[PDB]
Amino acid sequence: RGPANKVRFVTAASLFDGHDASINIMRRILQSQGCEVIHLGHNRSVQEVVTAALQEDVQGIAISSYQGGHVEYFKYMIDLLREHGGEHIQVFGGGGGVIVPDEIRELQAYGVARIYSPEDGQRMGLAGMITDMAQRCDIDLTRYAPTTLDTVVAGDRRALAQLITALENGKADPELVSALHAQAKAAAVPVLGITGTGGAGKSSLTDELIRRFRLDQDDALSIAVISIDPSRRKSGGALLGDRIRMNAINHPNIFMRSLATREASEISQALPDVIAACKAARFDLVIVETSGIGQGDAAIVPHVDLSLYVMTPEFGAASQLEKIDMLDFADFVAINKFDRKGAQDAWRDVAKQVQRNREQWHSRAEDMPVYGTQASRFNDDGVTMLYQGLVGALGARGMSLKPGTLPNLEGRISTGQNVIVPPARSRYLAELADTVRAYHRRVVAQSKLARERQQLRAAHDMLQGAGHESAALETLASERDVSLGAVERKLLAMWPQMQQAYSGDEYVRTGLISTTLSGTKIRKVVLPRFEDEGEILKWLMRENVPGSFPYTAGVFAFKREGEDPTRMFAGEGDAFRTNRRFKLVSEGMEAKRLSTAFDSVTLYGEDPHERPDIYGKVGNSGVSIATLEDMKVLYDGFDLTNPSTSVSMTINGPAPTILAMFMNTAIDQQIDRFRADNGRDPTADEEAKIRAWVLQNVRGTVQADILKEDQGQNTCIFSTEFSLKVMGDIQEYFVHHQVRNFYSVSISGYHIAEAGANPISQLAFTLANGFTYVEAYLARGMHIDDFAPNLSFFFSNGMDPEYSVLGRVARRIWAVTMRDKYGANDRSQKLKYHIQTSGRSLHAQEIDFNDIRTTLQALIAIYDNCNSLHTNAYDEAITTPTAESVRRALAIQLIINREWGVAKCENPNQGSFLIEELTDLVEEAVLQEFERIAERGGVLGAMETGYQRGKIQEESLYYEQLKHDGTLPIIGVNTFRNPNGDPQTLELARSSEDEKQSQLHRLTEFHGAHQADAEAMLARLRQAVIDNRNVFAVLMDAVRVCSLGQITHALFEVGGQYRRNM
Amino acid sequence: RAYHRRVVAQSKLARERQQLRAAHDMLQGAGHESAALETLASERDVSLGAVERKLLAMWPQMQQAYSGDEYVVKIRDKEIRTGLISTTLSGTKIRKVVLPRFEDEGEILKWLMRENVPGSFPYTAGVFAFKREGDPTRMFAGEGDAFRTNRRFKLVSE
Amino acid sequence: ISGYHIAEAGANPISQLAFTLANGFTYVEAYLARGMHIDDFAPNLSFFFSNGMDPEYSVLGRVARRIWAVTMRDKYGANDRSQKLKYHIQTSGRSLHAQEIDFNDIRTTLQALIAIYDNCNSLHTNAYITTPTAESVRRALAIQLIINREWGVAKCENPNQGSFLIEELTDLVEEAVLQEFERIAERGGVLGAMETGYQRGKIQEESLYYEQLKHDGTLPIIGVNTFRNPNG
Ligand code: B12
Ligand SMILES: CC(C)C(=O)SCCNC(=O)CCNC(=O)[C@H](O)C(C)(C)COP(=O)(O)OP(=O)(O)OC[C@H]1O[C@@H](n2cnc3c(N)ncnc32)[C@H](O)[C@@H]1OP(=O)(O)O
Ligand SMILES: Nc1nc2c(ncn2[C@@H]2O[C@H](COP(=O)(O)OP(=O)(O)O)[C@@H](O)[C@H]2O)c(=O)[nH]1
Ligand SMILES: C[C@H]1O[C@@H](n2cnc3c(N)ncnc32)[C@H](O)[C@@H]1O
Ligand SMILES: [Mg+2]
Ligand SMILES: [Mg+2]
Repeated sequence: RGPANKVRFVTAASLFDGHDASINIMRRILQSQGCEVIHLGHNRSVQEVVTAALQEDVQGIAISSYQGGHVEYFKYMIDLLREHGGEHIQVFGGGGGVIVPDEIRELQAYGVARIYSPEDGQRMGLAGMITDMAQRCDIDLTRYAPTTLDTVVAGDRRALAQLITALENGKADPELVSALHAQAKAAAVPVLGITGTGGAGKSSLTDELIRRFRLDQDDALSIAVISIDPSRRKSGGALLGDRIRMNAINHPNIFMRSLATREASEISQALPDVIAACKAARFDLVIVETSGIGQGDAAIVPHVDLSLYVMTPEFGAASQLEKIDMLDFADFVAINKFDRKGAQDAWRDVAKQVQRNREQWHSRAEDMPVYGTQASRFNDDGVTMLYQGLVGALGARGMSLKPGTLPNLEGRISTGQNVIVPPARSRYLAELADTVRAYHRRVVAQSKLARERQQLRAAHDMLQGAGHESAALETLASERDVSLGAVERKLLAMWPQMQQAYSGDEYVRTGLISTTLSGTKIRKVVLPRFEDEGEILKWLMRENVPGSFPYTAGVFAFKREGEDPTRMFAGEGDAFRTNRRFKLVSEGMEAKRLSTAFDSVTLYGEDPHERPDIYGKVGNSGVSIATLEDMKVLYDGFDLTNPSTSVSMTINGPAPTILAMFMNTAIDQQIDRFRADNGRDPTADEEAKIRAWVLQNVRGTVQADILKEDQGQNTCIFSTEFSLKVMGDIQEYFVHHQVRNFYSVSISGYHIAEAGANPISQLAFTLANGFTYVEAYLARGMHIDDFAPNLSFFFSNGMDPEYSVLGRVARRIWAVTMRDKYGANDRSQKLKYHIQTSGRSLHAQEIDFNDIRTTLQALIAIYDNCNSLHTNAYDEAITTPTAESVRRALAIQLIINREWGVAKCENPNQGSFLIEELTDLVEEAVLQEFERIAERGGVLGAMETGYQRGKIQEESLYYEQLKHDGTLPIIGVNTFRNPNGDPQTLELARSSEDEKQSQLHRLTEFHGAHQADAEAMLARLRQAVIDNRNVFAVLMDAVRVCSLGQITHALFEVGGQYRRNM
Repeated sequence: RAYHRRVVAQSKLARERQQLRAAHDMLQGAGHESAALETLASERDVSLGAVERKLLAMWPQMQQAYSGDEYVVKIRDKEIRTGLISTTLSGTKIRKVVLPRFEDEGEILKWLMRENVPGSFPYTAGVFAFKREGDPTRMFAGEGDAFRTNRRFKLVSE
Repeated sequence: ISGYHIAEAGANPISQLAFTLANGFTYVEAYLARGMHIDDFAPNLSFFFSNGMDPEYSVLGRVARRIWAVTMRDKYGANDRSQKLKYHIQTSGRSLHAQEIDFNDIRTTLQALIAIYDNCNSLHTNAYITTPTAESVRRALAIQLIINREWGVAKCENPNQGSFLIEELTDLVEEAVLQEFERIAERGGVLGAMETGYQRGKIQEESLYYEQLKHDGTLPIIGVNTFRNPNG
């Protein structure tokens, strides 16, 4: 048995917070214990969460806040709840080590029920927390329900929400119920039913339709939304996952309640009561979404005034439509996901079927209420067409509405002709798998030939040394000279010459020898001493020396002389403070390698504001950058156009906007440098030469990997498709201006890993995402050798064995595929990547132990010849690195690179039986995962089903189940605890109050400066999206007169918002 | 230095021996039957030492041992089974002792003589077959008179 | 037979390993010349080495094992138990410094790692100056626990084997040790060399050379001669 009452929760992550890994495994335990969970997903303001909890009438709220600003956040929520009749709703929180003990006691004293620390998780266990959390919220909310309809009819939306909880639980008085239906009948409001197959897009299409209603009627309509999702009878509760897709329901005139079927039927047993309740609440329209219905299911029809059947082009044979009961009753049919293959033919089958069912032979098949929609697409003309149709039908059915402001267009089918990856190339990942496996098959065969060839000629020389000469052997040998390929033959031929190269003290110049205190010569690159030419060729093909195909041991011959791979992530407070931290890290280093971390506000493209939702997060967890002037200040004193200076900005959603700021900054620096070296402004021609030169030589990297946002980090603000569109615009801009030093995208999986994915999943997903971009650009008309060298990677290094060979595997898979499959050049076959030590592998308990783990992870990174390395501080679980903390992190790299003896060799991994076996295993495991994604429609197709997110969250749970368990030993956490129990007072990296006020004053000053050109520039930006030009090209001008928030919100009106994917 | 000189010489012999018999099998597969090769091969069977010959002979049997999930070896009248596999969170089988995948019997013998598996001469990779599981941290104590040092001994070792 | 002090005094890994094996073989010859049997005292012989940052330390243990096993078998004709050299490795104390004491846990980790990789029989870990506090000894004890229990590569018991670097280093260090044997032999054996103070002299020579390059800025020591504390 589950809880005593019908226990409901609202779960979400705090505002501008992408950390869902924590909250996701909580709503899973909640659901399994028998709770209905209305999951809102990541990035939710207080105003959002409270509104939801109030409309759903829940007993509890669970929020995860890892960005900081949690004190202000929860206080706001507690205040807002009490103010709007939700004092009895309990609030639970968690942020791991971010929420220090003092802040927990403060928040719990303020009103928060419980906030769970990592130490609480260890003591109570995963299920223990949720049990405690659920047992608290096990209360009957029907006592708060109104006894008369006076409140509800008046317009009280909170009373309505509570009346529904009474009606649903059947604790409403019979005389009240009949009185409700009596007024519901006289109410005469239209009830739109939206049903269809599972995952067809019912929720997404509903949200879009509501958006249409708002834009068309200037938000004058009062709409009630009743979404029903199927309930697992085993647990008792359900995962009501419809509200998470709704982005247009955030408005006082919109009300939404999530119902569980509670019958493992497609409608709640009290649905007619709930509908009637909304009708009596004087709503202009009631919309009802059902759960996944079968072919012969149509229970929504008798409860609504209009019914809409939603389907996808994938329905099998055309004869299947004769079995679908809903096609016989539906007033409107929407074929959503019209981007899928065979959408047009699907429409012609459905159209003809509806024509047959209505016996309208005297009508055209194209005139039937069958619409081809694409809800995923922003401002889809298809959806608008369906909307126009619904309006005409709702109008005749007594519903006053003003003459619309929307494009009253004609047609039944969407005209969205955009494609990221053509259906012809759908199985691209599978082909890549074949390519790699095919390469290895050749290595085996060519080795056997090279081996046999040597064995023969060896025996021939031994026979002649004894007397008996047999030319019969030579015939078989010469036979295998031709059997060997041209490339393979030259490999073995250059082998003795190759050995003589790496033998001496120099490489004709580069030194090969570093001598120890003992007087031992440590060769930078150690060559094998095989006699078998089979082993030589096998080695040369599978793992050649660093700087030779397939670049397994590194893409470069020898490691950089002065520029170490070190690149420390940094960001705190305003641009002024971070500019200090940059100078701290890069102090005493000729090569300035910066890595910038932005605050949660900037990461979501928002300007700093006074509201406690946002204000408390400004300057925390990263530098607050809102204007070009902030960006300039951030890198002041750093010559961005200097060859030995590279800047790595970690930004995803607003990445194009931030990149435009950086580019403008690098340009303006050289304009200032010229104005100083000449004492005059450069002419229009001089400036044009300077501006163009900057773009070509500017060295750095912008993350921007949107594919990983949907899957891992959740920093996607615009719609996925729009983000990918603009990301391409950036790469096109780079090509035109010959930006050959900047990396347009750091294809990452670190985030995917930190979410919980094991090294195999991380590596596979990341390479898959990378290959997706390749296919995307290839289908977009760019030469493979034009964008491939601009592709950067990012990985995580944890404690798992596979991490030791993660980099070398990624290099080989890339090199082989780029050569054989895509036929690209050498620069393209070379995969360069950044490795950051695993942050989740570090804990809040016994923080001194983390330096041990971060050392081991940093070691295998350097051993495997990484291109760039970040080291995590010991206080990783609690705060952004302190001045003392970042030095310990920076010392780990310095000690390994300078002091550590084995490190004096640049290929110590090579030869190792374990490394070579692990390399082969991990590689094949990755290839198999490629095939799993390929049979799900590619990366995009898998994302459509939430395959990656599902697999990540599953592995996250599996790990976490073991961490608390004890099966997976974690020193200082689940074993070898402290007899004292010390996790004292540690220094924390929060932002100064003055710094917050500074950013606000700087912003309003910047705004006042370009107040004239502001609206005009933003208008140009939206026209760039409408006319479908290059967005980034406009951003290069936009960031000069517009703030980060202004640009983001302008793009929202034309590029839409990200639809969360659970 | 004398030992290593032998490793070089015995490897060359083991290598040549394989190369000959390999060529002999390839000639017979084409039709030509030249036993002149076999004479040079059998000549190197004697050239190889007794110990070296047995090393290569036990190599395929050695591989089958470290291949499975367990290590069966019967001492006295009973037996002592030991696990070879530790599985990662990803589901990867990490073998306790990883054997080389050489085809050249020259490299096999060279490896077996210079660096045999842990628990085999010359014990380069360790004197024991597999590491002990589980505590081995000694309890050091020594201060003041014999009474104080004793108490600490008794206290730590409680 | 210990070599902890010999290295700690300043001797590089080659000198340490060579002198220690030489001392060990001296005991063997000493006991043999009392008319004793080799299989009676050889299994009782224990060894004790230092693991520093130098490259040679990565293969110090495996070299000692092979040199012992080969000589005990071929030269002295002893049994299997005698050919097996068991040793304790303690992380270098000299390699840890008073400046920036938090850095020492990094060095002690790396040294503990190659010890375990090379399949040592017993390992001591050094704490991060002051008295051996119960907190400081826990950080030292955690280094071993983390590597043995959490670290992934450690799940394999011969990760060194196969490595081109390891096998080349093993051969080099071995021969370097053998050459040092010959230097001691032409000085009258270990006892004869001690008579001239050869070992002491050579240890002292290397201790000075190290201490020189350290001050010279030539041998980088993080937190000591480079990347020094900007506050203290
Ligand atoms: C994984 C992780 C990420 C992943 C997130 C993946 C995902 N999809 O969630 C990635 C790599 C994407 C990431 C990114 C960022 N992160 Co981060 N991340 C972490 C990390 C390593 C662990 C957090 C985690 O998920 N832990 C797993 C959970 C399950 O365990 P736990 O935290 O110990 O929680 C326990 C209890 O507290 C309890 N509990 C916790 N929450 C809840 C909730 C409920 C309802 C209940 C009942 C219980 C409960 O359950 C657990 C039981 O053991 C932490 C550091 C750390 N190790 O603590 C940094 C950390 C949280 N991140 C940090 C930052 C700054 C960021 C970035 C903003 C960096 C940047 N500037 O770009 C980005 C962007 C985030 C975004 N997109 O908005 C900082 C926070 C600094 C601060 N707030 O002062 C941290 C502390 C790292 C650091 N030291 O700098 N992050
Ligand atoms: C919120 C959290 C979770 C995060 O997401 S934190 C994210 C942190 N991310 C990062 O720090 C990403 C960092 N990565 C990068 O900057 C890039 O991916 C990068 C490729 C590693 C950049 O490395 P760089 O030091 O700039 O080296 P490169 O760009 O390759 O070198 C420039 C040129 O120098 C030359 N070069 C560089 N290195 C060498 C070597 N070793 N040999 C020879 N020549 C060399 C060469 O000519 C290079 O250009 P090509 O002719 O095109 O080959
Ligand atoms: N390819 C494509 N995917 C869509 C479209 N509309 C919605 N989706 C996706 O389909 C998934 C499920 O959507 P959802 O609204 O929850 O469907 P529901 O469960 O039936 O209500 C999500 O990943 C949506 O992004 C579309 O027009 N095309
Ligand atoms: C998400 C991961 O990024 C790193 N990280 C996050 N924020 C910062 C910051 N301000 N400074 C340095 N590193 C940071 C940590 O290692 C964390 O685990
Ligand atoms: Mg839905
Ligand atoms: Mg639904």
